[PDB]
Amino acid sequence: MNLNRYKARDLLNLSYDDLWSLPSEWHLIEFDDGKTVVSVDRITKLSVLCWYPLKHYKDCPIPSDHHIDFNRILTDNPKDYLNVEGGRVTSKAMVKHLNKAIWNIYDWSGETVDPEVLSKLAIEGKNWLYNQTTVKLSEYLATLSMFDIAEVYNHPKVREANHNIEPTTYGIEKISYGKVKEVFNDPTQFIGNSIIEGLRSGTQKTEQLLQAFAWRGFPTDINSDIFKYPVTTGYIDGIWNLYENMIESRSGTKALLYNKELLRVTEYFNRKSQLIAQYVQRLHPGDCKTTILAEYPVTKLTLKAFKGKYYQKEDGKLDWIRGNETHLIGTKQKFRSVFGCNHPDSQGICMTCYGRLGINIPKGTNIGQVAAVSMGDKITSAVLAEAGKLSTEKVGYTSKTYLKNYKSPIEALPVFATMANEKISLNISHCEILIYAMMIRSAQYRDYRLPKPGINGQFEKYNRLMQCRSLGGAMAFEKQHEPLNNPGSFLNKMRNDHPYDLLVKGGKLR
Amino acid sequence: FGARLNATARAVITSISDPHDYDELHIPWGVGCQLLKYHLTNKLKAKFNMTTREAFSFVYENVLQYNQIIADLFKELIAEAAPYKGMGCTFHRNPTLQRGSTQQFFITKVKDDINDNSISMSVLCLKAPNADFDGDQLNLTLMPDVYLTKATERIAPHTWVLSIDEPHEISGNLELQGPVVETIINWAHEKYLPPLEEWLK
Ligand SMILES: [Zn+2]
Repeated sequence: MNLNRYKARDLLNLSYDDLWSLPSEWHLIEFDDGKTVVSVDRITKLSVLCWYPLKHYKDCPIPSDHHIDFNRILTDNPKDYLNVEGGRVTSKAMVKHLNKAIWNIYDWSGETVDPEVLSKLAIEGKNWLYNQTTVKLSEYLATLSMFDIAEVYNHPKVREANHNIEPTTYGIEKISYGKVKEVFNDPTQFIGNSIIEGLRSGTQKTEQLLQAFAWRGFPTDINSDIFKYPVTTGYIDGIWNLYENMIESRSGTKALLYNKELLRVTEYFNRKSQLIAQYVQRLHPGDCKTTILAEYPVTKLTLKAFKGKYYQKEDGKLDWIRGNETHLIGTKQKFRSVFGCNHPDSQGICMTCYGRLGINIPKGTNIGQVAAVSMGDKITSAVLAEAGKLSTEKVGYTSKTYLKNYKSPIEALPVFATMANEKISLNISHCEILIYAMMIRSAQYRDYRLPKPGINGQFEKYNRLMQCRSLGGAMAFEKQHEPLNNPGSFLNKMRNDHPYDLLVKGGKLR
Repeated sequence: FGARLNATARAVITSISDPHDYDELHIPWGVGCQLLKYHLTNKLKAKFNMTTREAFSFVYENVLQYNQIIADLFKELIAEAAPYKGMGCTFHRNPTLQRGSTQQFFITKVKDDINDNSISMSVLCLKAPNADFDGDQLNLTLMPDVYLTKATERIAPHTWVLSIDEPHEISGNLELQGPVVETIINWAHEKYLPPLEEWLK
């Protein structure tokens, strides 16, 4: 055929000036595995631009899934590549392909790659992609004018959805919105319009376009009370009745209730969570080699929380889930958690007990604070139904006595998992740390210290954990004078070590 | 727990839409003339025959006035950093909850326009803190030593690339902005070639 063939590493070893000097053609691309694709030069230019970490390692194999158009596969029959659809260029798709190119080098050699070098190669490849797409692409600038509005407004399928429509929620959200949502998703209708091509590329949202090109439906008051008669017009053809515009003006009234008590209480929640979460630290790579494997039930809703987690299968040693298993949806699988493994460090854990999330954490990074941080950013993004009630519920569960004191923490983890993951997307490796931070050995002897076997699982209150352990960390929380006049703090017990201990004593080494 | 540190600055932020690196900071003339005063005094007592009073008068006089000697001494002070791109500095956000709110950059260029009073930051680092151009003032500290600059490498723009939620996934702070993506959308997703039936016929 009249299709030139290019190898995988031949386009990668090419210069940056010779990469853009490619002829306009359809071409075959061979890969390191036993597959080959067909592509346009304007897509493989971006593909090579996102293959920047593969340039430093000229010995790893490049699979066929690294290309944007991996659906096109050259077979013996032409029915699989004649009229097919490739991949859509998205701001998340380039990041996902860079992530694939990083983990291809990570699983090329056997589990010995420094992840900070790959994390620097990712941002270096993103910077090179930005510096190449800014300078070389200057003739192709997106624009917006009155013609771009009149091109999409004058469509008959959009104009049919605005006439003869009953003022009903079913008649607007299902009937009127469906007839325009079925034509926004059509890839053979609006070719060249910047608004539809930006909508399909994940930049413009479709929720903001149904309130402009279709009927705007039922704005609310300050309270959550809907109105009987909705507004007829949209935002292209504006609202010009007094009643409808007065209803529409109340839609922007709820965007100003930004009192300082909310920003005070979320900072108080972060200061309450991180100061008690900061006890566990300094995870170590390796294996502690314990047979004290805990057991947890896996459901459908918490399957994303068990993504990076090692479990024990039959006739096998260890395996990680990674989140593609439709099975194991109702059984009780034996896992490997931090509760009950033996490391020589008194406050550290291993990599296999924490899961596959530990390799994404840098070496000099506290694993204790980042669990509360990963909870708190999603909580603040839920803050910014009644997320303050969820925050007070998590405060009462984690940093109070509202939980029933169970005998073992293996039944406390799935309850907190099904309470958290139903509304806040949080991995269970953070919840394991947040539960393990409230664990104290030998509560009958006042030995306020973290036990290394988690099978004990003795929980107490949050204030007794703040006052009766590590006074240098107790000086950072409220009510500083109460640990001072306590008779239990004037006797040398073996206790833990807070990071604040150096700021209290000025910075003395001993 | 620390308050009111020295060798610091606080100013509003702009962006750099240029061919540049992911860790580059552009300090303006008025901020750089007062943040580097004893450095300019050392350079004026070394390269020129001036006392410290005349050097202090030359530093404080040319804060709101551009001249070539202070700009050349700024270019020399940037060029003195042999293993780094410039002077290592730390950059903070006032709501500091995540990792990206505290980063370390390098001063690479002092601006010549005296009316521009703003620190210009990289485009790709705009996503890791919640920092926009809505009249917000952001803080900056200057690391004096090489050991302190090596110890501040634990907070870097490359440290928050990997996500802290999913085990094998790069976080969404690496995603490009709107007008950066839209030109590639208009370029790649265009009716550029005839289809595969017409191409081989
Ligand atoms: Zn372990």
